[PDB]
Amino acid sequence: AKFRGSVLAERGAMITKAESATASVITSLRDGLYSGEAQLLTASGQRL
Amino acid sequence: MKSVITTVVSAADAAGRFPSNSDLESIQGNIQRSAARLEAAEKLAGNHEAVVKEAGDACFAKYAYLKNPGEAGENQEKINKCYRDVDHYMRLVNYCLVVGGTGPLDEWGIAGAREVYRTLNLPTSAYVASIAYTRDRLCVPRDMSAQAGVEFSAYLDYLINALS
Amino acid sequence: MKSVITTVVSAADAAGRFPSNSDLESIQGNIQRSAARLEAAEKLAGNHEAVVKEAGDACFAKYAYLKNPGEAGENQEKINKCYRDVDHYMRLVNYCLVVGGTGPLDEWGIAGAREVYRTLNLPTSAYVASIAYTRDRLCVPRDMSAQAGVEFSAYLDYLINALS
Amino acid sequence: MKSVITTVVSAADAAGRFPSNSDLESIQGNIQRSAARLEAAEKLAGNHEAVVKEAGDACFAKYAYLKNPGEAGENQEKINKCYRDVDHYMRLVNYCLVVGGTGPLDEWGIAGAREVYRTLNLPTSAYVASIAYTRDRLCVPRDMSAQAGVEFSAYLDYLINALS
Amino acid sequence: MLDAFSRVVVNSDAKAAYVGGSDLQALKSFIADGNKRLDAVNSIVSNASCMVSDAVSGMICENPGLISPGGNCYTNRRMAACLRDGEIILRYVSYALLAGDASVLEDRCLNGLKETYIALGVPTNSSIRAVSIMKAQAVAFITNTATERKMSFAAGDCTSLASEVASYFDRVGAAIS
Amino acid sequence: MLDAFSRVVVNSDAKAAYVGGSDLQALKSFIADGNKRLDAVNSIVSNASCMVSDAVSGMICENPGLISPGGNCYTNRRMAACLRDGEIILRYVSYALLAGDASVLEDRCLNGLKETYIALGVPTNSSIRAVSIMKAQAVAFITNTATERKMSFAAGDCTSLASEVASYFDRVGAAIS
Amino acid sequence: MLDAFSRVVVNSDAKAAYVGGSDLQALKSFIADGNKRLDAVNSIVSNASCMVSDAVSGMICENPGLISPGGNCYTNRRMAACLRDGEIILRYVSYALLAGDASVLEDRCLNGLKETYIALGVPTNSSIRAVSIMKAQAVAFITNTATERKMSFAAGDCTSLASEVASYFDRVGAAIS
Amino acid sequence: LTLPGTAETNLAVPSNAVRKVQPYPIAKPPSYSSVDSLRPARVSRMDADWATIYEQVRRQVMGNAYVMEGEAPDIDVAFSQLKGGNLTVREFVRAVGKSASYRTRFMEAKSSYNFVLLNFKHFLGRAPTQEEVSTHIQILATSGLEAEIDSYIDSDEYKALFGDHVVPYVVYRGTYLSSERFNRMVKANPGGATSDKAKSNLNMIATVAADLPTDAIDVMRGLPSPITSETLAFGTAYYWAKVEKEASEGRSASPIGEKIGKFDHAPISTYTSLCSYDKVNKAPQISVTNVGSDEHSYVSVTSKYIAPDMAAAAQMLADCQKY
Ligand SMILES: *C(=C)C1=C(C)[C@@H](Cc2[nH]c(/C=C3N=C(/C=C4\NC(=O)[C@H](C)[C@H]4[C@@H](*)C)C(C)=C\3CCC(=O)O)c(CCC(=O)O)c2C)NC1=O
Ligand SMILES: *C(C)[C@H]1/C(=C/C2=NC(=C\c3[nH]c(C[C@H]4NC(=O)C(C=C)=C4C)c(C)c3CCC(=O)O)/C(CCC(=O)O)=C2C)NC(=O)[C@@H]1C
Ligand SMILES: *[C@@H](C)[C@H]1/C(=C/C2=NC(=C\c3[nH]c(C[C@H]4NC(=O)C(C=C)=C4C)c(C)c3CCC(=O)O)/C(CCC(=O)O)=C2C)NC(=O)[C@@H]1C
Ligand SMILES: *[C@@H](C)[C@H]1/C(=C/C2=NC(=C\c3[nH]c(C[C@H]4NC(=O)C(C=C)=C4C)c(C)c3CCC(=O)O)/C(CCC(=O)O)=C2C)NC(=O)[C@@H]1C
Ligand SMILES: *[C@H](C)[C@H]1/C(=C/C2=NC(=C\c3[nH]c(C[C@H]4NC(=O)C(C=C)=C4C)c(C)c3CCC(=O)O)/C(CCC(=O)O)=C2C)NC(=O)[C@@H]1C
Ligand SMILES: *[C@H](C)[C@H]1/C(=C/C2=NC(=C\c3[nH]c(C[C@H]4NC(=O)C(C=C)=C4C)c(C)c3CCC(=O)O)/C(CCC(=O)O)=C2C)NC(=O)[C@@H]1C
Ligand SMILES: *[C@H](C)[C@H]1/C(=C/C2=NC(=C\c3[nH]c(C[C@H]4NC(=O)C(C=C)=C4C)c(C)c3CCC(=O)O)/C(CCC(=O)O)=C2C)NC(=O)[C@@H]1C
Ligand SMILES: *[C@H](C)[C@H]1/C(=C/C2=NC(=C\c3[nH]c(C[C@H]4NC(=O)C(C=C)=C4C)c(C)c3CCC(=O)O)/C(CCC(=O)O)=C2C)NC(=O)[C@@H]1C
Ligand SMILES: *[C@H](C)[C@H]1/C(=C/C2=NC(=C\c3[nH]c(C[C@H]4NC(=O)C(C=C)=C4C)c(C)c3CCC(=O)O)/C(CCC(=O)O)=C2C)NC(=O)[C@@H]1C
Ligand SMILES: *[C@H](C)[C@H]1/C(=C/C2=NC(=C\c3[nH]c(C[C@H]4NC(=O)C(C=C)=C4C)c(C)c3CCC(=O)O)/C(CCC(=O)O)=C2C)NC(=O)[C@@H]1C
Ligand SMILES: *[C@H](C)[C@H]1/C(=C/C2=NC(=C\c3[nH]c(C[C@H]4NC(=O)C(C=C)=C4C)c(C)c3CCC(=O)O)/C(CCC(=O)O)=C2C)NC(=O)[C@@H]1C
Ligand SMILES: *[C@H](C)[C@H]1/C(=C/C2=NC(=C\c3[nH]c(C[C@H]4NC(=O)C(C=C)=C4C)c(C)c3CCC(=O)O)/C(CCC(=O)O)=C2C)NC(=O)[C@@H]1C
Ligand SMILES: *[C@H](C)[C@H]1/C(=C/C2=NC(=C\c3[nH]c(C[C@H]4NC(=O)C(C=C)=C4C)c(C)c3CCC(=O)O)/C(CCC(=O)O)=C2C)NC(=O)[C@@H]1C
Ligand SMILES: *[C@H](C)[C@H]1/C(=C/C2=NC(=C\c3[nH]c(C[C@H]4NC(=O)C(C=C)=C4C)c(C)c3CCC(=O)O)/C(CCC(=O)O)=C2C)NC(=O)[C@@H]1C
Repeated sequence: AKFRGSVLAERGAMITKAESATASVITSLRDGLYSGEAQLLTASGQRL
Repeated sequence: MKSVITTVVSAADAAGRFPSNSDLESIQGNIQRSAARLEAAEKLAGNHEAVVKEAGDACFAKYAYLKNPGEAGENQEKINKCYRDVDHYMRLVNYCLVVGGTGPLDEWGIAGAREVYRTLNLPTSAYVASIAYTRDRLCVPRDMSAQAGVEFSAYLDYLINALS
Repeated sequence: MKSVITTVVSAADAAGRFPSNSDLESIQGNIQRSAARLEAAEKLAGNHEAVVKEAGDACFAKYAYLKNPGEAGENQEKINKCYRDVDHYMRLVNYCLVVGGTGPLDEWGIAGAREVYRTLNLPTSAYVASIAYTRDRLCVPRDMSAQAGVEFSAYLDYLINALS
Repeated sequence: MKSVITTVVSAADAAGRFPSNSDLESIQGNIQRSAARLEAAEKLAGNHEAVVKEAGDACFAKYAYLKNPGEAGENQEKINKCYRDVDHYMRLVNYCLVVGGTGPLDEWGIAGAREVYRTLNLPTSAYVASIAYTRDRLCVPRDMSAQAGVEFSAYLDYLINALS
Repeated sequence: MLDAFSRVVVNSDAKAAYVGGSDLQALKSFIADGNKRLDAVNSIVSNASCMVSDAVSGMICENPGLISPGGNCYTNRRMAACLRDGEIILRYVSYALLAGDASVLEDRCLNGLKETYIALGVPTNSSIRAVSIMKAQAVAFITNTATERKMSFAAGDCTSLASEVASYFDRVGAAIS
Repeated sequence: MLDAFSRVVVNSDAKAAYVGGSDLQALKSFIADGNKRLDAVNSIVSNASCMVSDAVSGMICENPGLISPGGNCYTNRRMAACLRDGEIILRYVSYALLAGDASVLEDRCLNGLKETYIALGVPTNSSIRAVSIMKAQAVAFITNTATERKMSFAAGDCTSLASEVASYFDRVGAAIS
Repeated sequence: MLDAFSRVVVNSDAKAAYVGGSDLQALKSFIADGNKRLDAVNSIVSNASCMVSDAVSGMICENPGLISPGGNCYTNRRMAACLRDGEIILRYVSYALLAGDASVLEDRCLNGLKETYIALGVPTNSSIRAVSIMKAQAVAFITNTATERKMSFAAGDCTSLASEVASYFDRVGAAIS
Repeated sequence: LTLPGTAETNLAVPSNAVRKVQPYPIAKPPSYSSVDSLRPARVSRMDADWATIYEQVRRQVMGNAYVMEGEAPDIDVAFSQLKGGNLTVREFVRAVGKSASYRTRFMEAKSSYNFVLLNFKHFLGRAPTQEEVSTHIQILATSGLEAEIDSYIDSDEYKALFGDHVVPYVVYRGTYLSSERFNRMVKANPGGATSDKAKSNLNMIATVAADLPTDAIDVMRGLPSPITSETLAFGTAYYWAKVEKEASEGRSASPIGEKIGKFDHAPISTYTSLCSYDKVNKAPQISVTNVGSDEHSYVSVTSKYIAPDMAAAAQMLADCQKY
């Protein structure tokens, strides 16, 4: 019980940070970012 | 403090009238009922160590978050007060089956209970988890008679409806 | 309108609460008493021409001065009011045995009565002798049953005490 | 007495709450105004005997009929109490400039004045003539600052509206 | 006010009749089914806090324009007043079930509720829905057919009390309409 | 009833004197540290529900005979009044810190509190422990030296505002003993 | 009851919306021209007993049918009760000028005033003339164009306060009628 | 007499010309109050009958008057209209207070300070402060009896506590506006068989509500609280102080010795001038009249007249640096 009580705030804060990144990559993809001619000319920007 | 006797002698005292034939008739109903509630008061007062030990950890098997640090029972002196807080409520149910009304549960267990538990941050849902465990644990021919368990289960959800 | 039911629902409404176990078992006393008082009300209903003519002439056989001129009885109709005025007081005692309280005797027979008879010069002592003749007529296996006659006697000298 | 601070710690007291964030915001306006009215009170405190010997005889220049034998100035010693009455009002104008409201003016100079001046036949029109003169002798760059002359003049015609 | 024992004596007082054994057989049968009435008020007031909160939350989840701004159950002060309004109604029904007639539901609660809710702005058609859920909960509690709660009763029929308490909950909807 | 500005004018009405210039720079210094008085009241009233619960339950843990049958904090009815009694005391010492002197504390709270508590059964030397825990909590908040909540202020020194709020908590214990 | 800042947040509460940068700018101009509002209240409340004695006696010199018997301001008792009736109206207008809207004027002064004067027989058309002279007195003092008294201000335009105070005095006349 | 629906008379504010009667009685005050759970319930118009209502008006508004069967016919008129709906129970206690039965046993038989102290007990169920006394005693000098009773019933304190349908009673609130407002309410309101009738002056609260100091004696406050709050304080411990207090509240001892006016005198053996303490500070009071030939120039030796201890300042004040 003491172990969980010490890590509860650490764990929920790292999950909120991971979902703020997914929301940013989705609005950034629709906002025209990653569509540039320099992004499609790389091989990892073609997979994205 | 709230009985069959005390309501009918306070309704007569408020009008300034004698004990009539109405309130003599109502304490006749205290004669036929006290055969059945004084064996629920007797069965509770010799078995109370077992019934508050198994109702106390029905709270903590439903809410194991209360044993976390910073919560309501986080060390052993706060867990031991929770089993004391449950045993205080089961003793006032025993006083209500002896008095025959909701008198001792009102002025010793329920009045001020919402002020104390909101200030000291105690969950009332984990108080009703211990009381509603013993309401469902009661067997009708095994633990008492039929009408002893009607009176035992009626003072238990008086306590549930005052805390919920 | 003052029985064991309307004295607990007008006492729980004053505090703003539900009918609890003390209210629910004071109507248990209206179960195991109503075999007696409904028996004594049935004997009053089928004999009410007889028990007013044993009783209503007793105020004239004892307070004989009322049949003199310039008094409370001058003609046959004022005597016929007096057997009518006491038959109302036997109808309301029949109403009190079926309700189970002192409801209709207070609201219809006793309230206002002291400032009626003082104005109209009707003696209350000449009412009581017609009631108190009926009170010692009770013969416990003959007229009604033994426990029926106790509650019949109680409403008769509540009426005597309100007229004394 | 009736300052900024006591009118918010008595409204918190009547509702039964702690000093809120709006209660501290009223004391913030007591900070910025205190430079204006405490230089209007320090100016009045060192100049107080000069301004009452010129506003005292503005009564007697205007209302000269009250030096006749039969009126409120019979002799010399009443006129020295007439300067004493107007030096008391300038002291309370000085006290209500320090405090921050009309506390000392209301409880010590206004309340009761309708009954004392009526029964002792001292005219309220000739008190107003002594206070309306010293309101109009003030010009805002000579005697004090601009806003020091506003709040000195704001407590003077509060006294004139109270007395008339 | 009036119970079932004294409703039949204001009828006898209108003809000055002695109430004898002819209309007593209806009233001797009241005390015959007297333990059934006492178990039926006990099954209502034991579940009375769950009955109130389920009724207003089913009124909310069927008309969710009461939670919208400018709705009547909008803020916390108005949702708490609706929970307080709705347990007055369940309190005065259970007096009238315990008495035998509705002479305390009509004088003490319903006398002046229609013109009180109009001056306040309370929607009346949602108030019919909150008491019709409470009518359906009450006839499922005193006939022992609730799905999430079973109470221990003796064996018999109790449908003449379920039709009686449906008439008390329909007098509430006929007054505020 | 009186603030710090009204205290010096009822001291100078007794001499029939004007409030001059040498009795103003002790009062113009009230205004100059006036933003620190406003931050000190704000750091008491913010974390004030933790203050009256740590003081009463820390008084219980040093005299646990108030919890015994016969103590004055025994039932729920008395413990709810003791936690309510303690936050009247914290309310009136924050009125006296905001105003600058203890005249609303001495009139509306302490005049008659000893004869209230003696007639009602309150142990008057266990109530001085709940006020003296509250004095220790209040001087650790307006000097920012609590170990579990820090607040954010400007740089400087408030050891004279903490020195007079202890002088209002000592006035509660002297009016009760 | 409300002021100009809480009139904004009850409009945003109808839409369940945050009050942000569009209609914050209408409130930042309320605070900026805010010393203009405080001088304009101060000039009303400093000439208030000349202002109510002139509007009531101005109403007498328009219509001298109130000094004949049968008049409503006939007696010595009714002249004091009319000169008190007209300074309640000035007191609630200066609350509404200091606050920023006329919702202290609706709730506390104009609730039931039309029903009072009908039941008293107070004549309605003589009362509108009593507040119209108070309307012309108010806009003279706060644009400083009064003929018998001039007060010292800083220089600038305060005509939108004087167009706001005439909307408050026209609200009193429309509800009496 | 008025009309079969009326909520308020006399039109003191404009908002009672549009006001309706309340359909239901008002709720209790929402603070906590642990003493109110030991109290009997509110008697209201909806729940009680007319035997309960007329008894509880006589037990609070009339004190304990012992009203006989023929006496007070004016209250029987105002009760005849209460049952008809013509006036509410707020207006019924306004008709009771302006009646001649309330006047003949509280106004013209008691004192003038003592009349204002009973009106807070009868109409509001508490005791005033000295600032509240001096505003209600100006109405008894400038506007008479009926404008003083009309200021209780039309106050904001009445309509929040009782409203239209609740009989006045002693309200236990929890948080009070001062701590002395609690224990003067309890002192002014004891329980059964009290009856402020031949207690010809109060004299204990008549000098405690004359100072914002002098918090009064705690045995006049431990007495009239509800029991189960004062058991294990009344076996024989504080019990004998209650016995002395009730023998000196009845017969109405004056507190010039112990409570107000407090002069620690010299020792007995340190003077030995006029022998005994019984006749120590006695000096004669002489009053002549000198009107014609009827004088009665009667010298009487008056009692121990004591120092004012208020009129002696003045001394060390009028001559501090002066004289
Ligand atoms: C929201 C969209 C929504 C709801 C909230 C819920 C409301 C609702 N509930 C019923 C029917 C009953 N509710 C009952 C109450 C309880 N059951 C229990 O056992 C506990 C003690 C108590 C509280 C939870 C009961 C007994 C019933 C009757 C059904 C049964 O026999 O069990 C309804 C239907 C009422 C009607 O319209 O006739 C509604 C709307 N339902 C929702 O959809
Ligand atoms: C219908 C509501 C029920 C049901 C009811 C029956 N109850 C019967 C007997 C019985 N019930 C009680 C409970 C009640 N009486 C009290 O005095 C109090 C508390 C004060 C309560 C809560 C008792 C004591 C008894 C015993 C008396 C007896 O058995 O006669 C019963 C049997 C017949 C009858 O008594 O009328 C019935 C049918 N049973 C049901 O199935 C529905 C759900
Ligand atoms: C709530 C947790 C506040 C807070 C309050 C502070 N309490 C401080 C000191 C203190 N607390 C107690 C009670 C505690 N000690 C016990 O032994 C028991 C139980 C048996 C309890 C509940 C005591 C006795 C004291 C000391 C009093 C004294 O010295 O006279 C305190 C100041 C010192 C400190 O920081 O520890 C504060 C600020 N602390 C918080 O952060 C939240 C907001
Ligand atoms: C008190 C003298 C104030 C003051 C007040 C102002 N009165 C203003 C206009 C006004 N006054 C009257 C009443 C007066 N005229 C009469 O004909 C009679 C008698 C029959 C009396 C008593 C009337 C009718 C009006 C005009 C109403 C209107 O215009 O609708 C007024 C505004 C005009 C101006 O600025 O002079 C003011 C300010 N004047 C003062 O300075 C002292 C302080
Ligand atoms: C256990 C299932 C609960 C729980 C209980 C706790 N109760 C605590 C303190 C407490 N409880 C009461 C009410 C109880 N005491 C009585 O004397 C009576 C009636 C005679 C009753 C019903 C009071 C008044 C108090 C405070 C007094 C005290 O401190 O002893 C408690 C301690 C809280 C604390 O330390 O601040 C606990 C932990 N808590 C749980 O985990 C579940 C919810
Ligand atoms: C007979 C034993 C008495 C007696 C009787 C008389 N009663 C007279 C009038 C009367 N009585 C009542 C009370 C009666 N009416 C009721 O409705 C009820 C209860 C339901 C009762 C007990 C009333 C209200 C009245 C007035 C109405 C009327 O005039 O009938 C009466 C006539 C008096 C007269 O005409 O002056 C008589 C003679 N009086 C006796 O002489 C013996 C003692
Ligand atoms: C028991 C005390 C004695 C006894 C007494 C007798 N009673 C006699 C006749 C009688 N009694 C009544 C009153 C009675 N009848 C009723 O209907 C009711 C109430 C419902 C009561 C109390 C009446 C009306 C009569 C007349 C005849 C009749 O209708 O029944 C009686 C015969 C003549 C006489 O002495 O009055 C006697 C002897 N009888 C006993 O055996 C024990 C000793
Ligand atoms: C402003 C309207 C004029 C102006 C006026 C003059 N005032 C003169 C003397 C004077 N003024 C006052 C009142 C004033 N002095 C104070 O100390 C205070 C309060 C703090 C006030 C309101 C007094 C008592 C006196 C007499 C001497 C003095 O104390 O100054 C004055 C001299 C003429 C004379 O001897 O009477 C004038 C011309 N002066 C201006 O510049 C603007 C235009
Ligand atoms: C808790 C830390 C104490 C303690 C407190 C108790 N106080 C009780 C009742 C009570 N307290 C006051 C004073 C309070 N109310 C005010 O209005 C003001 C000042 C404005 C203050 C300081 C009053 C007036 C009352 C009684 C009236 C009422 O409750 O309505 C109390 C209840 C006693 C009981 O019923 O058992 C308690 C327990 N007692 C303690 O043990 C600690 C030391
Ligand atoms: C002592 C308790 C603290 C501390 C206090 C200081 N605060 C200082 C300046 C300052 N404080 C506030 C907060 C306060 N003023 C308000 O008007 C309101 C709300 C209405 C609040 C809550 C403000 C705004 C300011 C700004 C003033 C400025 O900086 O110019 C301060 C600086 C000196 C002074 O201004 O007097 C101090 C020392 N600092 C501490 O370290 C302790 C813990
Ligand atoms: C004068 C310019 C008017 C006029 C005025 C009269 N008003 C009279 C009585 C009265 N006025 C009010 C309303 C007032 N009181 C308030 O408390 C509030 C706001 C909260 C307002 C607006 C009331 C309630 C009353 C009745 C109370 C009372 O009678 O004093 C009045 C007395 C009538 C009389 O008895 O003769 C007068 C004369 N009447 C006029 O003709 C001019 C236009
Ligand atoms: C009786 C034969 C005595 C006697 C009695 C007197 N008692 C008088 C007045 C009185 N008594 C009480 C106490 C009583 N009333 C209650 O409400 C309660 C308890 C709830 C009790 C025990 C009170 C309160 C009062 C005064 C009330 C009133 O004014 O009606 C009394 C009146 C005195 C007088 O006016 O002369 C008398 C004569 N006196 C005796 O000589 C015998 C021994
Ligand atoms: C008798 C010859 C009549 C008659 C009279 C009844 N009046 C009833 C009730 C009642 N009457 C009044 C008016 C009365 N009270 C006053 O204060 C004043 C004048 C200042 C008068 C004239 C009121 C207000 C009430 C209601 C209050 C009450 O008394 O309960 C009444 C009772 C009706 C009932 O419930 O049965 C009666 C019988 N009725 C008649 O038939 C003749 C003509
Ligand atoms: C003037 C000749 C004295 C003096 C008088 C003061 N009396 C003060 C208050 C006061 N006086 C009374 C008694 C009197 N008033 C009544 O209403 C009645 C009859 C019903 C009587 C006999 C009372 C009751 C009170 C208190 C209530 C009130 O304010 O009227 C008083 C005020 C004291 C203060 O608060 O400062 C004064 C100054 N004092 C003197 O020095 C001379 C000798």
